[PDB]
Amino acid sequence: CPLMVKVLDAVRGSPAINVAVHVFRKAADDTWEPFASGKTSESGELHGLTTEEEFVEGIYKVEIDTKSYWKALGISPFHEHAEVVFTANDSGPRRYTIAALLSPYSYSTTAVVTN
Amino acid sequence: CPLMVKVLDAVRGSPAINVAVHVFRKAADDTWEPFASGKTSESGELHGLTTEEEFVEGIYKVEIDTKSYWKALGISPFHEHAEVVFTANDSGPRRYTIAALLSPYSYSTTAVVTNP
Amino acid sequence: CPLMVKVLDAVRGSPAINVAVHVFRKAADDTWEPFASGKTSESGELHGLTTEEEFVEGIYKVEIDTKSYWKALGISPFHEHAEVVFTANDSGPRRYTIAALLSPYSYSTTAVVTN
Amino acid sequence: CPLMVKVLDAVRGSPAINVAVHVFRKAADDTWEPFASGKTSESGELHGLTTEEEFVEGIYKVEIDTKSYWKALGISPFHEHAEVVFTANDSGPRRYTIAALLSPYSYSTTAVVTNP
Repeated sequence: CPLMVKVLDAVRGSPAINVAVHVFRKAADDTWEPFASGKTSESGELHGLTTEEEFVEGIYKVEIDTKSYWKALGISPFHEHAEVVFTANDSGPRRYTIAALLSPYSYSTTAVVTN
Repeated sequence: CPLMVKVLDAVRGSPAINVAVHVFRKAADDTWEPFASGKTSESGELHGLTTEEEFVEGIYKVEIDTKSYWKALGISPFHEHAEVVFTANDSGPRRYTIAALLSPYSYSTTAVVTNP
Repeated sequence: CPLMVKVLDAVRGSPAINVAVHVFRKAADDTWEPFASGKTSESGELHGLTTEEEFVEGIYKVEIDTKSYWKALGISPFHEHAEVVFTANDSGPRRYTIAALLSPYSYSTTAVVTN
Repeated sequence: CPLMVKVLDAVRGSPAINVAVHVFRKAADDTWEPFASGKTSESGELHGLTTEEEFVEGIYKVEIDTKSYWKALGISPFHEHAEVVFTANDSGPRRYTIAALLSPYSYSTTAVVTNP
């Protein structure tokens, strides 16, 4: 589990369930190439995105499809998606958790990088 | 200018208007003494809380009444009020802006501190 | 586990470890009375604060001693503590997690209330 | 006035000054076309990005170069840049303020949208 994503809903105070998440890796020609994807669980978590073998150093983008989440709940959103762009560095610790807290016109994100 | 409060609404994408804000100062007997209060303008801002002379050093609590705000908007909130507790002016006068961003089950607050 | 607290550090991207947390309940004379307390674990979590028996409806305050956390790391903080004040309502779901994300001059908090 | 960006620093309690901001607009071929760019002032604000005439409807991305900011300050950051993607002006012109609050391993962004 080198990479995990956790998504929370600030309107209802709950995990954000069945949210699509796409991860991309920056290629040498500076295009974004698909890397991993999935949908959040009942707990707002998405596990099993990648393996240690596949998750090499580089620049990654995590796109969380927030507009589809809100629209389906009957709530008008502002963003198309939430995006988190970061460099994976082997020097530091080994497990990355990208967390996002969603509101219709705002979001917060953090990374927790542990060993 | 010594103390400003600015409140935004993350559900509607707007200033949070007519929000009640109370400021307290910790007294020597460790109780919270009322200091100043006001309600936010149409821009989500509250100025005129205090003057430099009245705003002495100590421990201040800024209580923003988020629950009344969300109830007026027709939305069920979790928190009773967002609170921000800080020591002010302990190395001389500063200008403080306390900003809050509100959602029904969450808030985010920051401070900008400047030296006149 | 009706009440859990989780604290994260936005400067280092890590759990906030050994942070003191005090919980109070509003008494009938509108004073705050001590209810529970503890220190966050290596994972930034504080479990076992209360039992279902003790955690009745009412107004609660969670005080997280952030100033002591930062000062010990050699980083100058703004707040005395982070405070979260909320009503526990039996109507809604049964487990409350209060999460806080700390920075030296800012913090974010959310509640996740699940069944 | 149609597009403003405002950036704050949660480590120092200050505006984030001289932060580079790039705006892109999604083209018909689904690539991101440069639209406007600037750097934040001493108040953490960036105005003058566009005019009402130039700011047509579509999908915009506001990329705030947080990594250069933290590196200048001497602090190790996680993110490459904070990104905010949104559809603008699809029901006529609006005024958008995009605010971001930065920490080394986290950021929080909101929007205030007003109808002139």
